[PDB]
Parts: sequence; C-alpha cells; structure tokens
Amino acid sequence: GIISLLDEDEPQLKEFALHKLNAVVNDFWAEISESVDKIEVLYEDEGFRSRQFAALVASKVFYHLGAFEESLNYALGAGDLFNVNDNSEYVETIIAKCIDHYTKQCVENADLPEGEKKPIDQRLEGIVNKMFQRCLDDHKYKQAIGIALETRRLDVFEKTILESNDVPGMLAYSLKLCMSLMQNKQFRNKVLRVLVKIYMNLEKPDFINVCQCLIFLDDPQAVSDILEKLVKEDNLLMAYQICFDLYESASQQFLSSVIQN
Amino acid sequence: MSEKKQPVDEDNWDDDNVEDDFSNQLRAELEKHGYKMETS
Amino acid sequence: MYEQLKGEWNRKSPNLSKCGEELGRLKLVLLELNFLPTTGTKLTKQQLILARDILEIGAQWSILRKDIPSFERYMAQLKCYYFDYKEQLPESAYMHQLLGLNLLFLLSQNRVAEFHTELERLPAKDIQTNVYIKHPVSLEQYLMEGSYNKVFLAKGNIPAESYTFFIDILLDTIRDEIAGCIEKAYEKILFTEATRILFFNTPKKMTDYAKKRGWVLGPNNYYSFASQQQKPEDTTIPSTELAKQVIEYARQLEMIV
Amino acid sequence: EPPPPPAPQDVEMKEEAATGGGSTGEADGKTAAAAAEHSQRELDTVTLEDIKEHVKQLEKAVSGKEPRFVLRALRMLPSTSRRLNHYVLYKAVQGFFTSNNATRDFLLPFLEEPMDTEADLQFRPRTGKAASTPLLPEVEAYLQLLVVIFMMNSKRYKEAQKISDDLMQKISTQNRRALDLVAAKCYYYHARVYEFLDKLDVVRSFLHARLRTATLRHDADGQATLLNLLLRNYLHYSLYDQAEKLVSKSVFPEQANNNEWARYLYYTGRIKAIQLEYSEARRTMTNALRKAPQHTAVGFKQTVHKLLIVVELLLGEIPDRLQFRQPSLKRSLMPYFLLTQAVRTGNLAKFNQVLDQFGEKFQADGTYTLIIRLRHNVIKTGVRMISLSYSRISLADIAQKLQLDSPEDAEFIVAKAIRDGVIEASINHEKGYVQSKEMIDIYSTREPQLAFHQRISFCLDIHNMSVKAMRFP
Repeated sequence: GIISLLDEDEPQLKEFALHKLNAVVNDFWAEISESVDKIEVLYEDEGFRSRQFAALVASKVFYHLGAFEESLNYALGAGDLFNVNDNSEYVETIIAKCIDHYTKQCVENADLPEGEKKPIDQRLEGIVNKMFQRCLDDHKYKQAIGIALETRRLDVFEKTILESNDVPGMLAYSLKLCMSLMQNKQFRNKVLRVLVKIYMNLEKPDFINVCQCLIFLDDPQAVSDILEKLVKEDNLLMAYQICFDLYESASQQFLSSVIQN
Repeated sequence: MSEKKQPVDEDNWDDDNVEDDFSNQLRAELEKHGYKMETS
Repeated sequence: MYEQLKGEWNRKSPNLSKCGEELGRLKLVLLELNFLPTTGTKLTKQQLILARDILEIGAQWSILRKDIPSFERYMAQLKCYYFDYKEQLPESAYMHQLLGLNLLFLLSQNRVAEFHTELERLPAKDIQTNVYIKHPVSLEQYLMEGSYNKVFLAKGNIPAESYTFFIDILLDTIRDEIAGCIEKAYEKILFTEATRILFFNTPKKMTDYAKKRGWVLGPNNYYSFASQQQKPEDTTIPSTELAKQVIEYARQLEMIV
Repeated sequence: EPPPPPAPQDVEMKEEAATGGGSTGEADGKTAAAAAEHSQRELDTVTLEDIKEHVKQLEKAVSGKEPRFVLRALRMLPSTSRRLNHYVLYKAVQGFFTSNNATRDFLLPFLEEPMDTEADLQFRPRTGKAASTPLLPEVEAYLQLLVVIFMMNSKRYKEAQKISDDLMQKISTQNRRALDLVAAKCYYYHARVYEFLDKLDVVRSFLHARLRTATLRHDADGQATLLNLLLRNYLHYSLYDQAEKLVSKSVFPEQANNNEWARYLYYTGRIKAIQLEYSEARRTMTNALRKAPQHTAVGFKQTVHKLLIVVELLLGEIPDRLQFRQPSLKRSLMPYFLLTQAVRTGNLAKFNQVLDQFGEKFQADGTYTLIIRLRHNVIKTGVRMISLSYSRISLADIAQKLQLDSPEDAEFIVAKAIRDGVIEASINHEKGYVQSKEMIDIYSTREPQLAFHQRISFCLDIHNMSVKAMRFP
C-alpha cells in the first residue's frame, strides 16, 4: 500500500514512511504480511537507521497475526527503543511471553554440569531486574519472590533477601512454600542452604535454619560446628531444642553416626 | 438474538414444477399436435 | 505554494528533466506535509490536488519509462487520493479515466478480485459517466460472451491513447490463450484460420505459436493430434492408499474407547 | 390508568430478582465458563424487553424506574437487597406520591450515580445492565436528536464498565464472558447510534482494539461478535477488509450460538458472492439458510434467502424457488420469481425487461455484478439445456437457433463450455460441423467408490461430533 514506496536509496523516505506507519497503523495490519521480506531486508541493513523501528512495528504486526515469537526476537533486536516502553497492555503481554522464554531457558539450562548453556540474552535478563526494580518501587515482597523464583536462580532470589525490612517470618514460611513445591533436589536444597546462609547473616544466632537443613540437606559437620558454637556459647537452652528436633526427627543412622563426630 | 442487521433491511405451489413447462411452453399443445393429422 | 511546476504541461518529458524535478518536487511534498494522514486546513490540500495531478503525470512518465510497479504504485497512491478521507476535493480532468486506466491494467493483469473491488470501491458512478469505464466493462462482457471478435474493433475506439498500451497486454493474454485454445484441444485446423486469427499471415510469431504447442506442422494444415495418451487409469494405487486412510479410520476406532 | 401499575412491578421484579440474585450465585460459584443461567436468560428477557414494556415506556404516569434503581446503586451487606425491596415499594411514585420524571434530563447525574454510590462489590452485569438498559430501550423513541450523544454517554459508562472489567478484578472474573455478551449487543447499539448518522470512528480502531483485548487471553464469544461487526459494517463502508482478514483469519474454537454461527456463515458467504468463488459459497450459504429457522413473521429469512440465492442463480444451475414463496414476499418481489422463471427459459426480451423494468428493485439488490454475466448465464443455460438434451448437435442448429449470427461465436461458446468442461464436444474445422459427442462409462466403476471417502469422511466426522457431544455432561 504505502509500503512499496521505499525503492529510493535515501533513508529519509523510509523515516517518513514509518512516520506514516505508526500514524495510520490503526487500519492496515494485513499489508505488512506481504512486506515481511521487506521487513527482513530493512532489518538486515546496518547503517540504515530504521532497522530497529522496523523491528518494533514488525513485533506489532506479528503480535496482531500470531507470530509472537519472532515478535519476541524482534523486541530483543529492536534496540533501546523497545526497552524504553514498559507501560501498556501490548508490553505486558509480550514481557509475559519474554520471561516465559527466559524461564523455559533457565529450567533448561539449570541442569547442565558446569556450562555449555544456551545464550541467555542480555535484554531478557535485564528486564528481570528491571521488573525487580518495579517490585521494589511497588515495595511488594511476594511478587518479588515470585519473580525471584521465575528465574529459578539465586541472582534476584538473593536480592529479595538482600532488601531492607525483610521480616524473617515471611522469609521463614518462604522456606515452607519452597519446601512443598520445588520438584528436583538439584536446587531445592540449594535454595534451602542459601537461606540458612542468609539466616546466618541474620543478627540473631539462628537455629531453625540449621534445624531444617540438618535433616534435609543432612550435614554431619554443620551439627558439629554449631556444637562448637555451643562450646563457645555456654548456655543450656543452646543444646536442648534443636537436639530434640534431630533426636526424634532425624534418621536413626544419622545422629548415632554423627554423635562420635 | 434474532436480528443483528435485518430489521433495517393442495394448491398450485407444488404444481409450479411442471407449470414451469406450462407457462413458457405448450399452451396450444393439442391445437398443433391435434392438427398433425391434417397439416401433413 | 510553488507557482507552477508544470510550466511545460504539453511538453511533459522529451527528457528526464522534469522527471528529476518531479522526484525533487514529490520529495518536497514528502518534506512538507508528509502525505495525507492529516486533517488539513484545505490550503495545504491545494498542493495535495497539485500532488494528485503531478502524480497523474508521474504515472504518465512511469508508463513513458515502463516502470509498472512504480506505475501501479503511483496508481495506488492516486487511489489513496480517492481513498483520501475527505471527499471534499477539487476536480481534475482525469478523475474517472484514471479509474479507467486502473481498470484496464487491472483486467489485463488477470486479477478478478481486483476487478470486483474495482466495480465495488465506487460502484454507483461507474455505469453512466466515463465511457472509458463502460467500454471496458462491456469489453469484459465481450471477453465473457464472444471474445476474439471485438478486440481490434475496441482498439478502433480509444481517442485517448493510453489504453492501447494496456490492451497490448490484453493482446498478450489473447495470444497465450490462442496458444492454449486453438490447438491441443481440437482435432485439426487449416492454415487460413490461423491466418485470420493469428495476424500478419506468416510471422515467426504464429510460427512461434505452432512450435510452442510442441508440434510440427505440415503444408497448409495444423493438426492438433498426439494428445491424451494411454487412456490412463491409476491401476491399484487408490486401493492401497485408501486402505492407508482406513488405517487412521482404525485410529478413529482407537481414540474413542 | 389502573391496569399499567401492576404489570411492570411484576415483570421487572421477576427480571432483576432472578438476574441479580442468581448472578450473585453465578459469581460465587467460583468457576463457571459455561453455566451463566441467568445471563442468557436476562438476554432472552431483554430481547423480549425490546418487544415488551421497557425500563419504562413512559407508561402513562411519569416513567419512574429511572429515578429509582440507580440511586443507591450499592450492593452492601444484604440490607441493600432491602434497598431493592424499597425500590419495589417505591414503584408507586406514579400512583401514590408526587410524580417526578427524570428521563433524558437527570439521567446524566444518574449515569454518574453508580460511581457516586459506593464501591462495586464485583457484580458488574447489574451495572452493565444499568449502563445499557436505560437508554438503549430508548433507541425505540427513534428521535436520535441530542440523545445520540446521550445513548453514547450510556455506552461511555459501558466503557467505564470495560475499565472495571479488564482493568479491575485481576483474578478470573468469568463474568468477563457475560459482559462480552452484553458489550456485543451494546456494540450493536453503537451501530444503532453512530450508523444512523455517522460511522464508528471510535470503534474502528476500538473494534480492532476490542479484538485485541479479546484475541486470546479472554476470548470467548467476543471474537465472532466483533467479527460480525467487522464483517457487517465493513460491507457498506467498503471492502478489502475481508482481504485484511486473509492473513489473520481466525474463527471460534467451538461453534457458538446457532443463530450467531448461522448468520456469520451467511456474512462470509455473501462476501464470497462478490469474490465469485461459487464452490464453498453454495454449501456455506445452504448451511446458513437451513441453520436460521427462527425469524419474525414480517420475514428476514426471506431477506437472507433473497440476498442468498443470487449467486446460486449465477451458478448455471439452481432449484426452483417453489419452496420459499411467501405472500408478503410475493408483494415485495424481493428475489423475483420472474427472474428464475426467465432463467429456466432461453428468453432475452423478458429477461432484459426484468432488468430494465426492475432496476428500481435492483436498487434494493445492489448486486449489479449479477447481470453482466447473468446474461452470459442465460446463453450458457440455453446451450447447456440444448447440449444436455441432444447427443450430437451441430452449429447449423444451435449457432443460428439461438441467433449467434455465425458458427464461430457458438464455437467460442462451446470452447468456453469445454473450458468449463460442461460439454464433451468436438468441432470439425473443415466443413462447418460441430461433430459433437458424449463420453462413456457413466457406470459406478471408479467414481462412487472414491466419492465414498467424502461420504464416509462425512459419516466419521459426524461420529466424532456425536463423541464430542457425548463429552459435555
């Protein structure tokens, strides 16, 4: 229609044409479906300035059609002109699909020995902590922990417990939540032990943390090291209740083996 | 549910079938076929 | 405003002088308004009427240079000037025979959905005015009920020589349908019927057609033989593959309990 | 004046008692994507309100429901059910007390009243009814002067209900579908407000944007209600929007209401009429014809049939309309029995007399693409009738019996017939013979056994439709 006009070699008709496109885009969504190859060619022209805005409007039209996934790749390759917008229905559907791609990416990559991972692109992982900044602005903790488990990784999950005024009650039934949900033992126990790390970062000397990971992640040396903390501490409440918890709620082999340690 | 654009915009009823052969054709039928005896 | 760019209105293009000036001036229009996604104050639409007429002469220069995608692109531009959201525009002399030219190329290009949106984009005014609509749509009727009888006789009535260029394309869709519809569908025809319908009475053009059938001629005759061989039957392959359809019929017995 | 106080007190209270009190149960029946047993019932009574005795049809005292049910439009702890019972006892403002009319004058602060009363406790079809049923049963006043924007303001508070619909209750409202049903009918009232005088320039890009908000995420019945808007207003106001579909053609998952699916198939078949694709069109317009058996006795099924069967006449063959003739249709002469009478003839003078004499009714046809090839259909009907009658015929018979003035014009007609495959003829291009003939083997050797995969594919798909029917209870 008004898109075949681009046979000129100068790009200013192309910028005038996109100035027409975003103006009268509200009635002509089928015409770009024939201009898909022209979108590809104008995208693969580097020094031509409007490859990125072509990627924007291509995400728009392929969001109208149903090619949401090349809309997603075009949103990635649509420059900072894409990331400057995060307030719309369009943008919330496509960041839902974007961190959908990110979470299937992370669940795939999470079981790989030390590497050989697929390239997690920087845009889809930067909008992760941008949405965590939106969580901090909204001040909401459980939405922040939902996003913190969307990544299935300790990066922003570490940052939710790195916040200020994190009530250890909510952070402690977060352990309950993650106990009843996470399927593999590949990183559920890792979430457990990083929470007992952050509870050793808590100023009160915590023992519900070691009380739980001692009977799940079954550490024979951590009970000995908190016993050396008992040797330092010299209380009588210190050697009593966690002792009873492991003493009626651990393995028969476990305490009878570790008692000599 | 009935409208949606449209409110703005035995007899001979079975005999109509061969009456389509009676109206355009054969109205002086045995006035020519009855005269096939003596026309030739 | 640009006082008059068409100072050589009857001296359109003996060169590409005003064609380069036309690229520059259409680019000046592109710089100034942008196109017509604007409400307009109707004085910026006066140079849009000038833009209509210089895109008419740009269509004439595009058929002068034979750049048909730029021709039909400027033609789609002029149709968008008639798809322009204000009908309240001044009137040009070519206002309907541009639709006539669009109709004629649109019929020559073998697009019949484009033919019916041509008879549907502005339906009611196509019947009476502009005999360069009625003579093409009754010429479509002549293609419907009696073609190869009125083509040259219709070329004999175009006083406005811009329609013979596109009924040369219609002569091409005449000659290919000769090449598909006088041999390899009949029995035999003699040389004088091909001499009448295939004009100039022995070019390498009707010789090109006679050999384009994949066939060798004799003297003073054109047989249309050696076709539809073997009486084909497709021996037992549907018997096999429709049992391979009965396979997923058993799968339809499977998917239900 | 004593008989018109009992009746609205009865019927309007049986409306909203059932409506509100059952929609409460329908939205506290935590999951219901199908149930909606008072939603479609209230739609069956609001289409009946358009027959019946409106919100108030200025019913001979003051028209008082309009200063009644939108005041204190607040559904608190169930003493507001007693507020609605106070709106039952207060129905005799017309007969007992001082009569105040507040239609068309104080309805605008009444349109401000569902917000001026306290927070909506997640029952929007009561407020959707309060944004539709005041002024859209006042479209039947037909004045449409300075109340066009008033009815449009009632639909602006419908747009406030879309704000509270898909900008509020972010956990699975499921009256989103009921409000799709209500919003569809009030989009046809957007039609009945703008399209009386303008087009819906709001709802052009908002037709596409309401398709956007009901594309995949909460799309149920919204898709083809909006697509019937998309495929109905985009017929009179022009075309290639049907070609704007052709790269994003998407229909329902499951077929909807039978009338809805029927008229939708009718719209797309009528679009394929101007596309001149005659293969899919005949079966989908037959489906649409038999699938809408319920119509008002003034007609509208003969309307749908009238504008249906024209391309079926243009097929080259069509059954006789001796199964559709209606007397008011006989007086209105809508599909012209005389036209298909002349189709069965090879007559030209009476057929073009139908044309020239009845161009006044061709105005109501508006489908003038019929004639320029329907004359061709007349001459093809003649040659089809003759060549189907005769085994062998020559040009000397038919080329001058149908006065084609020449052998070769009938040779071109038979050439286009063989190009259509209708006749199996041959032309002796030596003496001037059509040495016509007929093909052989009309026996059931190879053809019906291959057509039985269509027959039995039909059968097994109806088996699977029976299976999916079995799947719902």
